[PDB]
Amino acid sequence: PSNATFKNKEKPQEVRKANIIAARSVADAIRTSLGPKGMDKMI
Amino acid sequence: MNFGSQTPTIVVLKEGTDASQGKGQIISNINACVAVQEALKPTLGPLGSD
Amino acid sequence: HAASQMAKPEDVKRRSYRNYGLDLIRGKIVDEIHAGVLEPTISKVKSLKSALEACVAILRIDTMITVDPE
Amino acid sequence: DIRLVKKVGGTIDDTEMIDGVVLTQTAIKSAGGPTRKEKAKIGLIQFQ
Amino acid sequence: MSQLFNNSRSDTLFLGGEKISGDDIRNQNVLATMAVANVVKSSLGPVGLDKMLVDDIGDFTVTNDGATILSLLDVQHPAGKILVELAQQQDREIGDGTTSVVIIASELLKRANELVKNKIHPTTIITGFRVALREAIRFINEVLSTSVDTLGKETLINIA
Ligand SMILES: Nc1ncnc2c1ncn2[C@@H]1O[C@H](COP(=O)(O)OP(=O)(O)O)[C@@H](O)[C@H]1O
Ligand SMILES: [Mg+2]
Repeated sequence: PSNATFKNKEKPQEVRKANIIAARSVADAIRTSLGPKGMDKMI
Repeated sequence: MNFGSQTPTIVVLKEGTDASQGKGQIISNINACVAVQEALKPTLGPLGSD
Repeated sequence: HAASQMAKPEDVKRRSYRNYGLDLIRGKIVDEIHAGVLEPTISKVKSLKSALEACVAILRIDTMITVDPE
Repeated sequence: DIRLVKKVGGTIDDTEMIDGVVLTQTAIKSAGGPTRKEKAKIGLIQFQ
Repeated sequence: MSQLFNNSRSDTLFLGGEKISGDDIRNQNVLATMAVANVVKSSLGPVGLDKMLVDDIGDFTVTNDGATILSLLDVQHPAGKILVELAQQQDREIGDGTTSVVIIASELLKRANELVKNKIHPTTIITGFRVALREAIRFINEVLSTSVDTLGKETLINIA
């Protein structure tokens, strides 16, 4: 309702979303290197 | 008898005209078609992609 | 070569085929024993193994990552 | 306490167990000393 | 064969060069192998003919060996450096078949890449080669021939 706390801040949840996508990006880079069917990565 | 100091040789084809002999060009032409082929490879079929 | 491998053990001529093949000078099939073409057994041993490990090193690569120099 | 010696050349099948310790270093062979000797006692020289 | 270079991605930020994945890598690795395999393909056998390489100071080197021609060809690509160092490993150990071992490896990566496009895993492909090679070495032992009834040094002459 109108008496609810708005909390004044949407920047924290946006920064957490930017970190989760950045963390899932590199996690999905090495997803195909797991198990006997994994593949090598030459850097 | 000569007009000047030196006389550079003529290139038969025009300067910048690309040309090549042997089996390398026809393989490059086939690989060029296969490069265009790979774009339309997964498109074929009902479950294909746009 | 196939006609040699399939053959009965007891067939001299066919077995011999197992022994000969391509000639690059005259362009016909002649015997290597009379021609003198011969190699060591060690040359083929550990040659396919090196080519096998060479194939394994590139074939297992999925993605390529490059770091620029500092 | 485990040791792994890196070396170029050979095949994967050539890896085998060695009952004793192996030295990664090589001999000098400047004055033409021996390379093989049986029933030898190994002493560790910690000085110059 | 690869065209239309991979787009710089904003969701995956890694320092240095851009990351690229998919079948383009194994296509680029095979394309890098054909860059060196076509060089050594012509200088094979008695009928084969070799080429020249200048050293940028007037000097040059007319080379038949696979280890020497690849030693001067400093390959910047990573996949090509494996075959370059293999020939340096081949000629030091055995000193023979330096051209064939590179040609065998190039043909394997050709058909191996075709098999990956046929949707079988590389682990099954590698298992197929190892069981095949174990039978090949067993077959090499069958077709051996011991030198016998030879006059003098003829077996050492004709094999040279
Ligand atoms: N006189 C010959 N007749 C038939 N085959 C030959 C002859 N000389 C060489 N070859 C073949 O050519 C291949 C490559 O030989 P060579 O070029 O000497 O070795 P490398 O591949 O190490 O350069 C060998 O596998 C061999 O079977
Ligand atoms: Mg040779």
